[PDB]
Formats: sequence, C-alpha cells, structure tokens
Amino acid sequence: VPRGSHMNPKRIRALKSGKQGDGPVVYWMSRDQRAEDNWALLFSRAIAKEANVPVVVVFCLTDEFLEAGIRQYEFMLKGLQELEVSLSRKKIPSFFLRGDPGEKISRFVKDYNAGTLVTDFSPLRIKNQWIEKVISGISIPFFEVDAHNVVPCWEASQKHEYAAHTFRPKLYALLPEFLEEFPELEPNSVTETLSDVLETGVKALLPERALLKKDPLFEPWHFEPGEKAAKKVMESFIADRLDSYGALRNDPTKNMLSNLSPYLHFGQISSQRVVLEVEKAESNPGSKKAFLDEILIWKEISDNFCYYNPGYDGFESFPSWAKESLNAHRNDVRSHIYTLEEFEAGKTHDPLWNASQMELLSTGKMHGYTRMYWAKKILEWSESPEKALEIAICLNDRYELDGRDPNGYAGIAWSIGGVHDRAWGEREVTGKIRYMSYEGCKRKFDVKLYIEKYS
DNA sequence: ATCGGCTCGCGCA
DNA sequence: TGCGCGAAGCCGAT
Ligand SMILES: Cc1cc2nc3c(=O)[nH]c(=O)nc-3n(C[C@H](O)[C@H](O)[C@H](O)COP(=O)(O)OP(=O)(O)OC[C@H]3O[C@@H](n4cnc5c(N)ncnc54)[C@H](O)[C@@H]3O)c2cc1C
Repeated sequence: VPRGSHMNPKRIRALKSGKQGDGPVVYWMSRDQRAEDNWALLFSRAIAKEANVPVVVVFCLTDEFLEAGIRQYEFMLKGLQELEVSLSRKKIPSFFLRGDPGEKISRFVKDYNAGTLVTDFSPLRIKNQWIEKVISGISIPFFEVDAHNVVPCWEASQKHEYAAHTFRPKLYALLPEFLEEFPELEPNSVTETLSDVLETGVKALLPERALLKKDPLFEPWHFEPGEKAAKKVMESFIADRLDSYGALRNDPTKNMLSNLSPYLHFGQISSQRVVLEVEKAESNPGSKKAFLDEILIWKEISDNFCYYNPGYDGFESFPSWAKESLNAHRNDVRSHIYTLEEFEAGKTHDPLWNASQMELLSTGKMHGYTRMYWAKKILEWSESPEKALEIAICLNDRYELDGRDPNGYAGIAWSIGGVHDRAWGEREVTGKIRYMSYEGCKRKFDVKLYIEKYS
C-alpha cells in the first residue's frame, strides 16, 4: 500500500505477505493488456519508485488458446505487438512466457530475483487456481489490483447480488470516490520470446478454422485490434453514436452500439476511461443513463456474479425458482431438437436464429439484442437445460471476440437460468423463464433486413 | 408484517 | 411505433 494522491489503496489487496526483495517489481499482466489507464501497472510503477527499482511486465501465454479459434488469437497477439512497442517507449521491458502460469511465473520470479509481484484481477476460476499455485511457490509479497472495474469488485459488494436494482444503488454510492482521472505512466529510470514467432507457431496450430462450402468465414477487417484502435472506436461512438444509443441500441439493423466489448474483454481500453469521457459528453441524457447502466452496472455485476458463484457456468448457479421450473419441464416434448453441430452451422428452421449465428460466425460479434434471442432458443430446442448451457457457452466462447468473459457467463445465465431476472408466464419446456419470440422481434425492428444482411 | 418494483408478449392509438 | 397492462417470484425498505 504505497503513497500517492491518485492512488486509492482500496483498489489493491495483498494475496501474500512477505519480505520485500531487492529486485524489480514484476507486473504479471493477464486481463488488462494496455499501458494507459491501468491501475495495476500504475501501482506497480509506484511501488517501484519507492524501492528505487525498475518495473517490468511479464505475460504468460497458456495453451488455452487452442480451445477457441484463430480469431481471438490474432486479435490478442496483434494487440500485444503494439503494447510491447508502447512499453518500450516508457523504458518498461516486457517478457512473454509460454506455459502454465503456475510453473512459469514462479520460475521467472526466482530467476530474475523479483522483489514484488503484482497482478490484475479476474473472477474466472482458472485465474484463482494459477494464483494459489504461485503463492505456494514464491517468498516475495504478492499483490492484486482491480484494473478492470471502476469500483473494485470486492468493494462494490460483499455478496452475490440478486438483481441490478439492488446493486445499482450500491455502485453509484461509490462512484464519487472511485471515478477519477488516471495519472500518466512515469517511465523507468533504472532499466521476451519473439511475439512474431508465437504468432506463427500457434496460428498453424489451428487447422480447425471455421470455413465454408473451403473459404474461411471470419472477416477480420471489422475491428482493428490494439490500444490505439480502441481509442478511435471510443471517440467515434461519442461523436456519432452516443446520441442515438438510447433509442437504437436494441435495433440490430443499425450499427449504433459502441463496439467496445472486444477491446474491453482483452483490457485494451479501460471502462473507467470510457465512463470518464461519456460523463463529460453533452449528449441526450436518456442515452447517457442507458449506456452508463450497461458499462457500469451490468458489466461489473457480471464480475460480481462470477466472483461469488464459482459454479457461474453451471445449472447450480441458477436461482431456485428457475431450477424448480426447468426441472419440472424436463420431460416436455420439445418442438425441435438440434445438436451442437446443427446450431453451430446455422441449420435451424428459424431464419432469424440462423442469421444471428451467421453474424457471429462472420463478424465475431453478435448484436446485443439477438444474443438474448440466440441463447433463449438454444434452451427451447435442446434436449435438456444442461445441454443448452453447454451449447450456448461453447458457441459463445468459440466465436465471440469478447467471449471467455464474465459478461458471457452472466449473460448466458440471464438468458437460460434467469440469473439477474425474474419469473414470467408459465410455458412448456421453458417454464417460467422469460420468453422471446420471432413475432416479438418483428414488432421492434426490421427482422427481414437483418436476415438478408447475413444470408 | 407487508407491499413496491423489477433490462418479455400483447392489444390498441 | 410508443404506451399500459399482464404474469409471476422474490428482494429489501418500511
Ligand atoms: C447470451 C449472451 C452472451 C453474452 N456474451 C457476452 C460476452 O461473451 N462478452 C461480453 O463482453 N458481453 C456479452 N454479453 C453482453 C452483451 O451482449 C455484450 O456486452 C454487448 O453486446 C457487447 O457489444 P457492445 O459493447 O458494442 O454493446 P454496448 O451497448 O456499446 O455496451 C457497452 C458495454 O456495456 C457492457 N454491457 C453491455 N451489455 C451487457 C450485458 N448484458 N452484460 C454485461 N455487460 C454488458 C459491455 O461491457 C459493453 O461492452 C452477452 C449477452 C448475452 C445475452
């Protein structure tokens, strides 16, 4: 807990007490891959300044990439190529390790005689597993910093929040303390495996790319990765799209969303930065309220969900009323039953669902509104709730650029299990889970135009 | 003990 | 297209 005027100590918490070593401060970067507006890197620099040592950044590439597609890999890697150059300009060296973070981070601390270890915060299961391994294998102090949420996850609330309307008041009460400008990253005054080689080695490791009847389906030109690109996407949203957001956010025929989720997922841009700029923008107040609710309440309540429910991707995490309902309807005759392969290919009877899948396959980002429709029909046309959850998670994390994310698990849990929702009218197969229909969409936007844009 | 109020479909201007 | 009601279980403020 070092000094600093803009260094709120509540953003940091110790994972391991220990004797501070004589070597550099190491920032094990995982979730927040950026140089600007990064509380984890800023704290690491602050601690370094106080101990008269340099700060270095270390990043561990795991074999997880093999589970989810070329498209996520290129986006991350191309971003990291930009990050390395950015950190070089500030005289901050970056090291890239390939292996199990459990093993590799421990050995790096020992070999480079690191004095203090800092990492960013993720509520996902696997990160806590790596952390506990690292703890068992080091002697130096080990700090965690929430660089992803405006209000630190463990400060916003101490329990799983049942609904946004109970969480909203708590989060906004803490905004005045935690919504603050970022100080500039001070360069080092003391002073890696080829990212280009990791790019090729693993891009060839993926022969199972999604193709077409043999042309590849992914279109990489829709989102340019990196920290610079993210800033441009933010500024064009404020300039051109924020004003209309309140009205057109749920019309998938209009590209009127922020398009920030891919950059937000990999932490190439801070949501605190986005919030700071949106707050100062003079736009329609209704649109502001709507957007802020999405990127503050719903984004950060998703971290709450995963942090306090370690089964966040299972039926157990559903609330009792949803479990009772879905259990009661397990034997109901489904009108249609499709396999993972058939959903994946877009071979259902519903042209709207198929179009949603085609947008996902081709762009890597399904519109917000149809994601709800998409997930809920998987529940409707699967043989069991467990199978639906599997299929939804599999397709989401495999094809969404912003997948493998708390927002994904919390969003699928809303669609299928009523997490952060309430009970609705009793139906068959879906019980009391909120229903969405083809006819409903027909009333809210030009379904025909969405279908034709994606075959 | 007890209400009020929560991010759909539907009928109607 | 925008509005007001319905159906439905529970949290938290009173
Ligand atoms: C079944 C399902 C799966 C989803 N999967 C993901 C996912 O894998 N990754 C992901 O980042 N989001 C997911 N979401 C939430 C939402 O769909 C996306 O965040 C949103 O579409 C991202 O596009 P955008 O930022 O251009 O939209 P915007 O309207 O510009 O929203 C801006 C930001 O607010 C946040 N946000 C918006 N909606 C939600 C939400 N429902 N929950 C949490 N945060 C939200 C996002 O951080 C988003 O980037 C999912 C929702 C559902 C219903």
